[PDB]
Amino acid sequence: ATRRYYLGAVELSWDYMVVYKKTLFVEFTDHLFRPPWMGLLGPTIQAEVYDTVVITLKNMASHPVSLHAVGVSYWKASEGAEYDDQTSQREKEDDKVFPGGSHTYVWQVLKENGPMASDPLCLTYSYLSHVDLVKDLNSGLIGALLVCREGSLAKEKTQTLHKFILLFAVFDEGKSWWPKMHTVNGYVNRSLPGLIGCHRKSVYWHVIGMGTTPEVHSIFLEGHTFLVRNHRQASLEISPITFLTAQTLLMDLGQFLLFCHISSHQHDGMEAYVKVDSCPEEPQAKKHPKTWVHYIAAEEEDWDYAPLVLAPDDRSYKSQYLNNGPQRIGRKYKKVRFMAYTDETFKTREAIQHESGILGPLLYGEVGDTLLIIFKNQASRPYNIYPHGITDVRPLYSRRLPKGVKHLKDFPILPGEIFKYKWTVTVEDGPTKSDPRCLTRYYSSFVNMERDLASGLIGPLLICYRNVILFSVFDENRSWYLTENIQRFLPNPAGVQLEDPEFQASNIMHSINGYVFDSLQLSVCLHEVAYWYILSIGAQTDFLSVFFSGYTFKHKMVYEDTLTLFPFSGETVFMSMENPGLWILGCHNSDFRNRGMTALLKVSSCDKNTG
Amino acid sequence: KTRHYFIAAVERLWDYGMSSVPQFKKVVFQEFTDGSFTQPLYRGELNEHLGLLGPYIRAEVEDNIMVTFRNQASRPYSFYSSLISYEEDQRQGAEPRKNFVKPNETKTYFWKVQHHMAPTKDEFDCKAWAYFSDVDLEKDVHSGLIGPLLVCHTNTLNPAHGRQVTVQEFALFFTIFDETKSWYFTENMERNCMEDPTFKENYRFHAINGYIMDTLPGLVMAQDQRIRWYLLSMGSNENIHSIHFSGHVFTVRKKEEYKMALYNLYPGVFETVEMLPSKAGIWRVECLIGEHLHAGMSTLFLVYSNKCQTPLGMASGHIRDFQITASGQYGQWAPKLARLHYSGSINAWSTKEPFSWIKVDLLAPMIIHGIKTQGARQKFSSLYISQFIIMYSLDGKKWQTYRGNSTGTLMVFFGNVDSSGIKHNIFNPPIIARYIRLHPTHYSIRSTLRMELMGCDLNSCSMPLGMESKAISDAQITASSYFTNMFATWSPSKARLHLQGRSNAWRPQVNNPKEWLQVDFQKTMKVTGVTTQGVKSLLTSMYVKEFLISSSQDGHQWTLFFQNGKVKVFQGNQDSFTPVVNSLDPPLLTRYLRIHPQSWVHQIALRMEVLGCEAQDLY
Ligand SMILES: *[C@@H]1O[C@H](CO)[C@@H](O[C@@H]2O[C@H](CO)[C@@H](O[C@@H]3O[C@H](CO[C@H]4O[C@H](CO[C@H]5O[C@H](CO)[C@@H](O)[C@H](O)[C@@H]5O)[C@@H](O)[C@H](O)[C@@H]4O)[C@@H](O)[C@H](O[C@@H]4O[C@H](CO)[C@@H](O)[C@H](O)[C@@H]4O[C@H]4O[C@H](CO)[C@@H](O)[C@H](O)[C@@H]4O)[C@@H]3O)[C@H](O)[C@H]2NC(C)=O)[C@H](O)[C@H]1NC(C)=O
Ligand SMILES: *[C@@H]1O[C@H](CO)[C@@H](O[C@@H]2O[C@H](CO)[C@@H](O[C@@H]3O[C@H](CO[C@H]4O[C@H](CO)[C@@H](O)[C@H](O)[C@@H]4O)[C@@H](O)[C@H](O)[C@@H]3O)[C@H](O)[C@H]2NC(C)=O)[C@H](O)[C@H]1NC(C)=O
Ligand SMILES: *[C@@H]1O[C@H](CO)[C@@H](O[C@@H]2O[C@H](CO)[C@@H](O)[C@H](O)[C@H]2NC(C)=O)[C@H](O)[C@H]1NC(C)=O
Ligand SMILES: [Ca+2]
Ligand SMILES: [Ca+2]
Ligand SMILES: [Ca+2]
Ligand SMILES: [Cu+2]
Ligand SMILES: [Cu+2]
Repeated sequence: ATRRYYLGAVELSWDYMVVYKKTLFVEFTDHLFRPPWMGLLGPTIQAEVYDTVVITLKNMASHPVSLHAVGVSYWKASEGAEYDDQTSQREKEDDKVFPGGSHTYVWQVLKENGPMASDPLCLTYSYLSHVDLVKDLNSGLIGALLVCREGSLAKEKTQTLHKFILLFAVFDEGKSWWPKMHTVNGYVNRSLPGLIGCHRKSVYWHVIGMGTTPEVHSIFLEGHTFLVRNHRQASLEISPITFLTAQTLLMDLGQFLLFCHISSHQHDGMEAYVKVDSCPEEPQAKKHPKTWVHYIAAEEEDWDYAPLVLAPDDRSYKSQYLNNGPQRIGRKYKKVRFMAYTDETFKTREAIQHESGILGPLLYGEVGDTLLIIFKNQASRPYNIYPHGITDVRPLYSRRLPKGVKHLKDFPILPGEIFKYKWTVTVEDGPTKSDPRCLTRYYSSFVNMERDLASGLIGPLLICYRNVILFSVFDENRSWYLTENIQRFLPNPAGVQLEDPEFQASNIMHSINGYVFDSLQLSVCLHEVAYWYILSIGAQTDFLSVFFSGYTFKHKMVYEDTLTLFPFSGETVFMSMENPGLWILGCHNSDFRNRGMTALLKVSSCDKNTG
Repeated sequence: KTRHYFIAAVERLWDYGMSSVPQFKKVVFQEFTDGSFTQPLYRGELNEHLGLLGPYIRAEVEDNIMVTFRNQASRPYSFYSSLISYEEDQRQGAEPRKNFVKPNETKTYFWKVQHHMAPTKDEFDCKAWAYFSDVDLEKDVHSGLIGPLLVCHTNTLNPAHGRQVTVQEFALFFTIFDETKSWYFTENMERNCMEDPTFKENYRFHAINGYIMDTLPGLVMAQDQRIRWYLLSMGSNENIHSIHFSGHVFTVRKKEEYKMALYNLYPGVFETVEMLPSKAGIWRVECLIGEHLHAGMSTLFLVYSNKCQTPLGMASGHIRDFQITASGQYGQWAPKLARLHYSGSINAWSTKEPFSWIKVDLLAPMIIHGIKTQGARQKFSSLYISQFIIMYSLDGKKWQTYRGNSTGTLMVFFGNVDSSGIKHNIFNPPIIARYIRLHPTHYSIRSTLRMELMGCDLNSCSMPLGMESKAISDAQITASSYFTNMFATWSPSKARLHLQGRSNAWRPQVNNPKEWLQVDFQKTMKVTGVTTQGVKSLLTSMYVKEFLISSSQDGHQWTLFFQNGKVKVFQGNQDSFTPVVNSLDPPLLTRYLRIHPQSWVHQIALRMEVLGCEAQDLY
């Protein structure tokens, strides 16, 4: 036999080392009576191209569980599907197996089934059961299947074992059989072992998304940048059901954490720890960087998302947002932004452009360049200044930490003070050969991670080998200056609806770069090529962002994508855009009420000014 | 250079079923000569697959899309895409100045299909942008329309004739259909008998090109022929639809060549992929989101083999006489007469001058690559059919005028121009119906025909293996016992259909109710059926009338066929001369096969072929 496997279907219980019972995939030598990190997964089966496998699943279950293949070739024998395929019996036989029934599957690694060679060695697919998908998969009906370039496994003895299978799974335990789950390979709260890798050696992630509902995730690794498409991802955006082969460089040592970052997801699970140790050893001018300087500060001011036509009362869609009424505080709220401030210590650099609203100073990083954020918290509550994207961030003058605390972002939060920061850029942090240059980044105030941001503190960091559009949602309600806002604009002095649906979301504006329904207009002259660094923040759910003008517009991430871009939220990527378009531009929040509630903006087609 | 399309928004009714019937009034896109209404709004055959989708507006790099547009519904709409581009302007404005079209109003959009609207050196001979109606980005779109635009590089899509053709194109578009947020009372109020929980899920279709559950139609595939797929996806945030091509994988380009077996449509994204279905048959393509599947969003592409072709036996036995039907024929030249059947006076069907229809019940739905037409002489005067169209259906409810390739309203076929014409007309792309009708258009002083349509079965099976074609070894064939005498040697090896020679048949040494003839296929095989025969040798005629079939995957163990419980008696061949054929309804599949005569006339004797298709070796 080229290669063969024996699967079971055994019903075992599960504690996510809460107790739950599940009917999952099992393997043996040939009937009878693993490695922990794998945990839940039905065993990862893998074949070189040309060589072809056979399972013989035994349904040692209550459930009649079938075996679908998602990425090889069959004959209506291999697939586990019953559908009106007019093939009849013996050929639907394994196209869904019976309880107690031990029936046999065949499949092939066709020369065409194989990776492209622009592709990574071993393309991650998986398997499952095509017999009530929701009633199935939940309870453990998912394994990992991988096909690889021909002279393939032979290398594995030579090759890296750094082949870890990451199963990101939202098991709605309460199907096939009370509330949900969010596991990573079948663990919840930072549970689970394995996940060790070598120090200067890199690790590869065989990633599997798992849904059974429109459920979405965005999963990072504590201070670590992902490589997937050969474009640095930094995010591992992960759709309802995806297959992804990613890699991680693994510089430095110790315990860092991968984890789903969203809203309620962490309160459900989806975070787990990845150790790196040191490993056993076995040998058988015209150029260069300069460093950036930024005298910057967090000062406070009121923000007005205005002004255009005010359409009162009956405009119970429009006005409700930005009209001062008996229980509403439109347009203007008190915020805190970053300013590069003009008149103060370590002089300055300050002039504002209307075109980026709240958005902070733009901070530019060329690989190997350093940054010098001489930051001061100019106003009120103590706030922090940390850049998502770079890595070597320690106060200049010392690798020491304020004695008191861990990772500066965590704490020393400077309430009336001034702190001097250094953002050294490595090539690691920077764009690859493949990704377009100047990948988009942002920086916030990690006084926690979210709470302040909403208040109004945010700006754009470019990393490179400058029109910026940040979509964002400003909650206002979680904003620090709510007390100061309620008691400045609302008609009754203090006493009023403590909280309510009516006003809650009536004080969550949909930004457009912290600008509202129509703003900006923007100043681009025809035929000027731009680079459009755009990003979502604020509240989450995917994004759908597009340009809709006198040329609608099309842009290129590599191959040109159209009336579409999709920032994952709390996330960002950037865009080249030839401008031979034309004037007046719907600029897309694009999605749902998101569209009705806050999107618009515009574009131009001026010409004839030169320098 | 340049291309124009004549396109318009219609309001029409949408249904599914095949399981109270839900009838919905959504608004879609159609294309016609420019005659506004009564004529001409026609498209069909291969393009079924779009369904709700507006038609393929295909252009090249460089050239122009001109797109005339006519709204015919209550609330004004607009043809817009990403590329509705150059609008140079002159103190007149641009974007809101041609924004929308009122009902009955009529506008033409026309732009230069720039490079920035194109496929790159990074491959795929075509891209796949999308057209919507703006005005309401969500409302109208949900209710009514969506269109697939595709631009390709230079000498790419065929002159005058259609578009592309090197390769087959398909735009499967995936979405959730909420309704209610789309169209109002005329939609909402109909079937009245109440806002979100109660039946809200019921209005929501999860539908490929607007066909919930397995309803989607047009998936003529064709084994081993590059197929480009267009996956443009749309709707709200729920639809991240993770489409999967059942046990097929495809490639995509985007600065490189990536292989993958499912790709996710972020609403708005579209995309293009190429794959070649190595194995033919029916297969699924679905979003693999569990919830989203059992709510619909699954369809079957129904790929055929090219090397499948065979007569369905209008000449031979398999076709029985009851199968046919006619307008009613003047003269006794009744149908039941078609192809090569020259007997005495009567050899064909033949009506008088008024327009007619010879329809054929295939008794099952089936694929058909082409028909062979006939005419006959009587009284010197030459009788034939000169020109005709084919109609086809599955249930006898639906009917369809077949177009295939032919530019315009349909393809008319060219019949014979004489008695004994033999015109193999060809149906690529091919028909799928159980029911083929035939309407004549031209004739010579009368209408009249013999015919024998040729196709292959819905699966790509039903084909002869070795035996007659001699491809199976007379080393491979064995039998229980045989009649060997000096000279004459009725060897098992001679059991091959339509073979003429010394000792041209099989014969068991002397007769037994239970004997056997066997065939060492070698490979493990599927068997559609068996064509059976009989031989006359020197004025004595002999044939096998009743028979029983064994099969084994086991050299020494055998399992008799059993039908409807009981083991079954096979009826065929009342004569030596002719061969007749047995269906084998649930097809036994084995490496080795055996056959036992029961009622054998005069003497036992057999020639035969087997029918079938290859299944995996070593299992
Ligand atoms: C109605 O519409 C349909 C489609 O919507 C059209 O029918 C299609 O017709 C086209 C063109 O007539 C058909 O394509 C023909 O195919 C044959 C043989 O098939 C080829 O592919 C087979 C599989 O191999 C694949 O992989 C190969 C690489 O390993 C690759 O080359 C190949 O393309 C395949 O992808 C295999 O049998 C062979 O490999 C074979 O090539 C082909 O011979 C036809 O002719 C070629 O034409 C090009 C361009 O001129 C030449 O460069 C080639 O050398 C071939 O030359 C042929 O024509 C010349 C004369 O010009 C002749 O001298 C020579 O002998 C060859 O015959 C052609 O490409 C397609 O399969 C049909 N599809 C369908 C669905 O019906 C029609 O427009 C129309 N048809 C009707 C009947 O009404
Ligand atoms: C994994 O870690 C999770 C957190 O990191 C754990 O979740 C929490 O722990 C349990 C299980 O959910 C809860 O225990 C009680 O829950 C109530 C109510 O929970 C919240 O939601 C209700 C909804 O109305 C709301 O009314 C409450 O105010 C809560 O916001 C709590 O009030 C009790 O204090 C009590 O803890 C926790 O609630 C829940 N977290 C929160 C924020 O409540 C989870 O148990 C871990 N699971 C495993 C398997 O390890
Ligand atoms: C455009 O659409 C309406 C249909 O609502 C048109 O009404 C029809 O006009 C054509 C003229 O060719 C006639 O065939 C029909 O008799 C009309 N239908 C009716 C009256 O129900 C009308 O021409 C246009 N509408 C408006 C408002 O001008
Ligand atoms: Ca099977
Ligand atoms: Ca099947
Ligand atoms: Ca914060
Ligand atoms: Cu999550
Ligand atoms: Cu889906």
